[PDB]
Amino acid sequence: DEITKKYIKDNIINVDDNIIKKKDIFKLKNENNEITECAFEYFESKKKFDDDIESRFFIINDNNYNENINLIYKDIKYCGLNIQTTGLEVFDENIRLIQIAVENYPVIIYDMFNINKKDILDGLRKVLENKNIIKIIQNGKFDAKFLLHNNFKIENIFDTYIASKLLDKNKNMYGFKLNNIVEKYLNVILDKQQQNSVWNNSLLNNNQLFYAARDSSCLLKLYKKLKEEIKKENLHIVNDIENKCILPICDMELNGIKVDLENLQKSTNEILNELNIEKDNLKISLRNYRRLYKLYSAFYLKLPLHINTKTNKIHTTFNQLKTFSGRFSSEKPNLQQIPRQKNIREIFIPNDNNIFIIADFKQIELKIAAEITNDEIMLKAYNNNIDLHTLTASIITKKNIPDINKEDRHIAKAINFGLIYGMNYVNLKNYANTYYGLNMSLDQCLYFYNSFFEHYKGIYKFHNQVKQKRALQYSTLSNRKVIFPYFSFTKALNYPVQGTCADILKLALVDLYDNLKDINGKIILCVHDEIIIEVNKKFQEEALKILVQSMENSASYFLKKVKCEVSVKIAENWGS
Ligand SMILES: [Cl-]
Ligand SMILES: [Cl-]
Ligand SMILES: [Cl-]
Ligand code: NA
Repeated sequence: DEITKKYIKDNIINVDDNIIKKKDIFKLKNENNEITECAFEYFESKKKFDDDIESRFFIINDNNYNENINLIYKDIKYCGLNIQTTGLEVFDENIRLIQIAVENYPVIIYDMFNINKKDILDGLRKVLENKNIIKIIQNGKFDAKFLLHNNFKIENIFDTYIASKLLDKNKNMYGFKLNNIVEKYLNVILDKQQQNSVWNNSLLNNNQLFYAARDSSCLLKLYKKLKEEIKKENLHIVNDIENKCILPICDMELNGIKVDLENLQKSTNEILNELNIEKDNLKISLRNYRRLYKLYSAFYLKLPLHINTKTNKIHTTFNQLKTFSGRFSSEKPNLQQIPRQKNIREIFIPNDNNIFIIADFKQIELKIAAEITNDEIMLKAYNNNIDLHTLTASIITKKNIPDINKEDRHIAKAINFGLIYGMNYVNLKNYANTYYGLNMSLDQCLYFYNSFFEHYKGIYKFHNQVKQKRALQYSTLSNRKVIFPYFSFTKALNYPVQGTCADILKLALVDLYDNLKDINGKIILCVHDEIIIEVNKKFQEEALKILVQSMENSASYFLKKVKCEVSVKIAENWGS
């Protein structure tokens, strides 16, 4: 009517007589401080908002497209970026809106359901691609994923969700949605009710648009506050790595990993025949039937649920900041819960004309411990390329390296992993006999304990410092920080080691993502201390080097007294 359909030409529904269209003249500045003016039609709320968040907006469609709007983008350095989608899955859903909030201007809202001329998005694509303009985003992985899948290029991101998560230091598992973050840092309550509104129509009501404008311009004010808190916490280095790691993570999720259905259904029939063999031949046997039962039901039966029927690809979900240590986690499916047996990981293959390159660190955790504790014997041994287990064997047995046998090294393995991570000699005994099948005595493990820390004086001093301080706040070599709810000696030792691994892998993915562009390399997976890339077979030897140096250079960034070792192989399946 005169009210509801008043702005139907702009594809807007006036739901409550609370929207006016206005036309004013806006000043436009460039790099040379020159001011040129333009007249723009924008929308505003009749009832003013009880805050200072920019709530006006331009809407861009085919009927009103004013090219001069792109002049707002001239010589800017940051902008709030948000999108509205019709759902959560980038493959099944569409981008309904794109919002860009430039400081001191009403938000520019691209009505994507009512745009069909490519010229309208030109100035948009430039802002996104411009590596010298910061795009402030909330949930950058989610938004970047949609933009990438819709053939939008983007670079330079500051994720307010990553900053808030890092500042929380794993003290809370909830409170990181836009609504929470804005209420905390700005004391403004956004109309979160609009998330459940209908975005699939070619028309939107005024309330949906005021929300799409305010949920994008608020990013400008969150960036200033969060940027300052990051700096005060000395979290810039980690926050920067995490922000740059968004794109490699999107790359992994968008590429997925191809599944060989032949071996899948085959192995399903095989383990199934072994299970039926158990039932028939029975009704050793228990452990066998149970193993095959979990293998079949918990894996062979669940996995097909995630296979893209049209591409035989799995598109897992990588969580950037949901583990205690900062390591990646995955879900739907959880890649680290997939069995390690070569019988099962052989099912994952590269695309045609491509091949996998798989790389691992050998002993990154133990080398990190040596650097953190600054233990002279360990650092010198690593630098002379002496094996750490052989080393400890020579200390325990007092033998020289030529007289050290395999049983000596096996015992030393248990001592190293047990004592480096904070066990006492009693726990060492149980740990050794349980996981290594050694049957050592308390008097022996007591000798191991005293001998270990008598020679590894750096570790002994570091461990004693941790016990005495009983501190709750710990940091990694990237200065990623955590605060414990209560003091645990073994967790205090483990966090800087595991958290530094996270830093190294995440920085390796960032360098790798840049180094692979020349050969259109694809980042596939990151689990534990390994990364998998997929490349055309002709760039095989070139990608082998890129992956190794991306991981070596990352470790070199954090470790100054010890050199990492990368084991790398070229494979046609994940089971190799
Ligand atoms: Cl600090
Ligand atoms: Cl930063
Ligand atoms: Cl290593
Ligand atoms: Na967002």
